[PDB]
Amino acid sequence: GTVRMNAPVFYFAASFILIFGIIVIAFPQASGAWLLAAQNWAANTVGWYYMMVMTLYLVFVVVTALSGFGKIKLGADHDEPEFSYLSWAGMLFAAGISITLFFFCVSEPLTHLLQPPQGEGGTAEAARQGMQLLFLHWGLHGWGVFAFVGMALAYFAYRHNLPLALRSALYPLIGKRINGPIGYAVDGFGIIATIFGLGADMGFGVLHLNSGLDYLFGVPHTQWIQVGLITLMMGAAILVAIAGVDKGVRVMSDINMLLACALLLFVLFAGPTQHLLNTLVQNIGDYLGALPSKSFDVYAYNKPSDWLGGWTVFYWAWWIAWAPFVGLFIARISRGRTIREFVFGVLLIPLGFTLAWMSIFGNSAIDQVLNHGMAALGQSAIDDPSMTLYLLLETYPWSKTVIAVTVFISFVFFVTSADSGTVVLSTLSAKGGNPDEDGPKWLRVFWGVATALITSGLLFSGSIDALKSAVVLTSLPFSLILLLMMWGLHKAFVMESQRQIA
Amino acid sequence: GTVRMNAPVFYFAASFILIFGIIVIAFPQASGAWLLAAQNWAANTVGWYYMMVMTLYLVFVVVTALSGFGKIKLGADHDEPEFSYLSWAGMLFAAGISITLFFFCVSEPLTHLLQPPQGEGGTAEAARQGMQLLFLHWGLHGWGVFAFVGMALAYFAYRHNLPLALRSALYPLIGKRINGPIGYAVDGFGIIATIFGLGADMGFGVLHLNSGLDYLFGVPHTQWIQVGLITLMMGAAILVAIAGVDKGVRVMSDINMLLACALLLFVLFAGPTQHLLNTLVQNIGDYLGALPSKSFDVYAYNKPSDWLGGWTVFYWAWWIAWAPFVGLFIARISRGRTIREFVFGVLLIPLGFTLAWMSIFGNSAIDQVLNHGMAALGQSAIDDPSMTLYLLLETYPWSKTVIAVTVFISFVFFVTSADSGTVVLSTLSAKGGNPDEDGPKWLRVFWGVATALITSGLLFSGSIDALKSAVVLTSLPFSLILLLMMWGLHKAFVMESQRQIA
Amino acid sequence: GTVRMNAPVFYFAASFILIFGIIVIAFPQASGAWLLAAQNWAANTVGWYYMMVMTLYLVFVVVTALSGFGKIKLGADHDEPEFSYLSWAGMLFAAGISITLFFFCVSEPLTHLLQPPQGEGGTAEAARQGMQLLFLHWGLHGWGVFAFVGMALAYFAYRHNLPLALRSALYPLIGKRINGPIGYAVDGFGIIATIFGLGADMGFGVLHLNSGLDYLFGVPHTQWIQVGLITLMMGAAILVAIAGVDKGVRVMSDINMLLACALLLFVLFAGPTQHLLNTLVQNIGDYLGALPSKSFDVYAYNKPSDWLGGWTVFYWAWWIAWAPFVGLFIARISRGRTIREFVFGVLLIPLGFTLAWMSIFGNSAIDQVLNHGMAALGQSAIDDPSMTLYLLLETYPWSKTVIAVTVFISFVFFVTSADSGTVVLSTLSAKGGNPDEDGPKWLRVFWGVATALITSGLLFSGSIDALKSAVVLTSLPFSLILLLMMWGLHKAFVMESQRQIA
Ligand SMILES: C[N+](C)(C)CCO
Ligand SMILES: C[N+](C)(C)CCO
Ligand SMILES: C[N+](C)(C)CCO
Repeated sequence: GTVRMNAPVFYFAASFILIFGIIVIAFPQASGAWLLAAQNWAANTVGWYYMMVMTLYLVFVVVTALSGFGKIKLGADHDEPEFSYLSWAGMLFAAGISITLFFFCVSEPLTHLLQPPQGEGGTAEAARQGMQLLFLHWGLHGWGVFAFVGMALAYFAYRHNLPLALRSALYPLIGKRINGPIGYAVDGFGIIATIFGLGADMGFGVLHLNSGLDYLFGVPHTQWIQVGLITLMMGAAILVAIAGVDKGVRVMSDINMLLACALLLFVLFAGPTQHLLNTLVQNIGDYLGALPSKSFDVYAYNKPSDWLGGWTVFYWAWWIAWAPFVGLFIARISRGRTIREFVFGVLLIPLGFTLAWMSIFGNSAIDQVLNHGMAALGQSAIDDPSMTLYLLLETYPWSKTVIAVTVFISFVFFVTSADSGTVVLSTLSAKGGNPDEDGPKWLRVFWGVATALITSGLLFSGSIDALKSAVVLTSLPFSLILLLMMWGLHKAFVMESQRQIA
Repeated sequence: GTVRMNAPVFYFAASFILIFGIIVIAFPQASGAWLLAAQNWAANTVGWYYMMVMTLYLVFVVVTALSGFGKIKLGADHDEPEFSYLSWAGMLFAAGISITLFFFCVSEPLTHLLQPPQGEGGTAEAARQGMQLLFLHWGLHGWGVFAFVGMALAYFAYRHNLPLALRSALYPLIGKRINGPIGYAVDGFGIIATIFGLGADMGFGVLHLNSGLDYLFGVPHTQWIQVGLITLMMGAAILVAIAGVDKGVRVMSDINMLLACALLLFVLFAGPTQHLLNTLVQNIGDYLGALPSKSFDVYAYNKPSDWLGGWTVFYWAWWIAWAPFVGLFIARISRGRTIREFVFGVLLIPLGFTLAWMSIFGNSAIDQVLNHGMAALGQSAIDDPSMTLYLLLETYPWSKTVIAVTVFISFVFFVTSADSGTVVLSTLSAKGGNPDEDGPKWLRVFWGVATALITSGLLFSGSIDALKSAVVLTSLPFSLILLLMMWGLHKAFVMESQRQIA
Repeated sequence: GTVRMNAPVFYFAASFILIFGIIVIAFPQASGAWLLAAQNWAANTVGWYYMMVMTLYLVFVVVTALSGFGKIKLGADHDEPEFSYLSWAGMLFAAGISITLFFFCVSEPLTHLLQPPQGEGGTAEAARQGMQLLFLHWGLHGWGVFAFVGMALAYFAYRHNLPLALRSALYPLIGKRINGPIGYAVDGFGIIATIFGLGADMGFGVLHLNSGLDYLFGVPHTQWIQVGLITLMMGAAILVAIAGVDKGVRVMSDINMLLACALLLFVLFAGPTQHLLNTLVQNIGDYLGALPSKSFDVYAYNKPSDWLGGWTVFYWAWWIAWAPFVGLFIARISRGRTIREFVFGVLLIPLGFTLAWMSIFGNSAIDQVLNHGMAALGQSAIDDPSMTLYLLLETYPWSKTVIAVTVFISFVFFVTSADSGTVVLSTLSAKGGNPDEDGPKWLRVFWGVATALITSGLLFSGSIDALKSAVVLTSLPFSLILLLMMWGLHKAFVMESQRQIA
């Protein structure tokens, strides 16, 4: 009949989050020690497992699209797409990228130059290796799991007339038991990872936004200021989701996506243009040359440390935690397309903007720390990673206008990403109605207030190292579910191949 | 009618072996000098040729299986396989691996660390490079020639109704002349290589077995002890081949293959587990990253030496010499399968166990020579490579029980490999009867006593450097025959492509 | 009706060349400074663009031949080839290779050893890196653009019944407007690049030929001697083109192509044969291992210099400038073949001879500068690159006969390449008649005298650095036309794919 709540999933997913969020708020000092102890345990005990499973998804989705299965339509064999490609291409940006592109664009390459994982720092191979780790952390591996989840969700819904849910890919394995205890756990385990990923993103955004106001006006860094920042950021995203406007939203996304390109072009043409163009091509070459061996590097013959638990394993856990939300969002606007076209669009359209942004913005700061002798900019990336971007931007013409534009652009990016997150969260916990509409409207408020509570709890207990620990701990049970879904999809493809010739 | 002897092949193959084996036994001092002189000549004169031809086989078999020819059945287009995959897979282990997996697992990586082919020894890149040479010597190159010979033998026998012989792949080139002087030389040249490969394997096994008894009881290393060891090892394998039991044999193989995994798991869980898991993933990454360039490395710009004639060219000659026996064994249990399924089973099922064994066992010893300061273990790999495994195993709990189990497991491995070798040897020199049965039973005894004689002659004249020289010298005329067979197979595939469209 | 002149193309292409050629002859001192200033500007401003576009052509032609489009015939689906493969294979040599193979074979690897682009010179990694740059500069990248132009020209002429011209590949974009102002500029811009490439080749040939006569007889290096050398070289190639003989020409080509192999075998067997064979395999391995990363190397993190504008960007501009002449020559003898067969013949038949020549001749000189202490041979590659080959050849048996043979072979190579250039140049500026015949005979004389004038002007103003600058400056507007042609070909392939299933 009508849409409603799926109680076995809601209660399971909501009793974990609300119990975790109170222990961290009532005991901030005991929680920051245990989360710091678990982060060093994970890097040494389950570090190889993440590196092993992140490559399987990419190899699977590439081999599938290059083979003869890339001819299968994502609907019936005679229906057509519903969007202009232009409107398809632009809807991937709004959901994929967020405010954390401003937090890591300058301070992360300056950290790998002064403290490399192997070698001696401050030289010319440290820079070449740091701009390569930066391409690895934002490249094909991350966009390859989004495409996997999206393809698996669209295939079982538009060809087999099954619900749009994570458990439908287990149908070739257990049949009608996707409506029992086994299928409800798969759906409850996929909400916890999403909540923790969104919380980490929102916490990094609060930290980035608190420094711009300090630079411009003089607002202090206080615990009661961050509460108001969280309130503003989340109340501006709940009221856009419960208001039922999509024209103004998708029209405002595109405006922000043009201002982003204007800012990128200003930064490119107001600096060393030829140096930046040369380093762009150099970085592309280095990444493609070292890809097949950097996928398994764990620095096993060096002296033991905990570098891996804060940089690469964190990134693999973070992309896995964001996969359920972006996959179900891209599956809804891809009916009528073939597998090859879908995969090669998702892998290459949002990646070219991200890698260009990262290259230009990181090389602009490396060039000024190495060649112009600006050491207070590189020392800031270690003690205060939230102020490095403004220290770089204050060396440009009309510096107090570019910063005021950057603050606004960054706020709008976060709003247009959180607004789409709450809708998908309310859909993953509903049941019934038409298989093209979203869940009830009282669940968006609930799943927004829950994320606000989690973020508030995790920042006031350990800052940046607590978010990275919670994500790595909570993304573990969903990787095995992804492997099971891969098995089910492979088992469906063989019945496809037999049925086309028999 | 009935099976019988193929006299033109038997006399040609038996007059070379019996004449070679008496000269070495009657003149042990003059034979050890000439075999040592030939080993340094070969490494410099025909070293590039082996590296050039070993890559052709692998590229051929991979491109064939990835193309549209991978759809062709290895029988008629409507018959089905005869085995359970489980029993097909387990039968590849029994024939492929032997007792020499215990002789090289610990002492070879410890040799590449203290005496690298390029660089300075005892450091942390010497270990990373040695564990990469070890993966190259036991990886895809060796299992890629087995698959080539097996596919070529099954194709011409189950689709064109030709004999199961090495000369049938020359039919598209010379027609009915495979039953004349040209086809008999091709079959006689393939028995000599097999005999010398088996002799080298048996000699390394005698050396490995003589040290365990010294460690346990106190048996000396004497020339009259090795004669009794050879007698026991070969008399235990002739009586299993002339007795006509396959249930008890294939059932005892599987028992030994479970004890091997139990021993591997004990060694993994009784040591530094996390270090070993990390180094496993690191080794996989390093091998896959350096594969396309290490295929042609001959160290040509360095100072001249003879490193290549004892390590890499020896391994290429040894795999080529073992190809005729394993190919005809795997061709008999693969009727009804497609080319792609056969190739991707043979390349990946027996390789994962071998590479895991090598990685775990080599890293366990590198970790204890570098980090725990055990120099008498690394000095033993240079002066006495037969005692290094026991020196490593004596640092574990209950050390005198694990060694007594290892000795037994190693003896059973050799027996289940030699038993299958003699049957195929008696088949390669027979003619007539049904094309699913084996040759007469008086030829198994003959080809076993011949191998015993060759091994006895080669050990008492130069020990380990004489076996490596004889193999490299006697595997030269069979590589050209393999190239001719590749030409014939390519010429048959084009007549396949037309007939499917005309 | 009959063939005639295409005046809008002729006047456009002939007013640029004749105006450029007089300014350089009337002002030799002011022209050598501006051409030297432009060479350093280009290396820094448009260096990344050439590296970016040269890889697109290769990736396009490889992916096209490996896909299902490699089955399309280059004519009608039922006609057969017209040549014997033997006469097809041999006609690619005569047009592809020229006299500049003798100018760079010895002096270029000796320059990269003593002045590497990165590192320290005179050691054993400088040699390994120089023999790798030499393989990059004469390998797959250059032969991959020839195949692209040839395939694009044959496809639109033998399947769609369009003229054999460069503008026919713009038909899917603008239709009947290929016979107006847009199509005439595309054809006029393709003659200027060809003229400048031919001029550079002829200038290097004059320099190489002037030193052999100095060595043999004692002819000085004078400005009035080079005028006579140019007169002889070009008058011997106009009289072969206006005489109408192809049997004697294609028959004399094959004779020269046998003398070349005889000379290569003499040089291989009169020196260190085993060292040379080992280094050949080593070079193949190094090139294939470093190919996917050396395609984007611009040395961006090193100290700024102008190395790129004289070595790699010059080579990319030179191959692009030679593409229009060789593409239209190979398109005329390839009717009836499939795309895959054409591409894999062009990529692999002329490349194996070139890479073997380069390897043997460069390693013969590296081995004698490093190991035998011959420093006057390596100092000559810096101050006088035209005399290095004779200094190397004078250390062989019967040295005054090999040099007299080399001079003749080099002269005949240039003649058989220029003779075919003038015919294609007269065809690119004609219109009418049968689409299998060549243009009028008064245009061959014109386009030969024009090249002579350009060469005379560019050598008397800056020698070797002026040719390299003119080529890099004049090959810029044709790369964009090549991109447009790629777009048109892709747009035609999709109408192929739809029409085979509908
Ligand atoms: C926030 N992540 C980096 C995980 C994904 C961005 O789209
Ligand atoms: C003994 N070889 C290494 C040659 C083959 C093992 O299957
Ligand atoms: C002269 N180039 C090197 C440009 C081409 C030779 O065929």
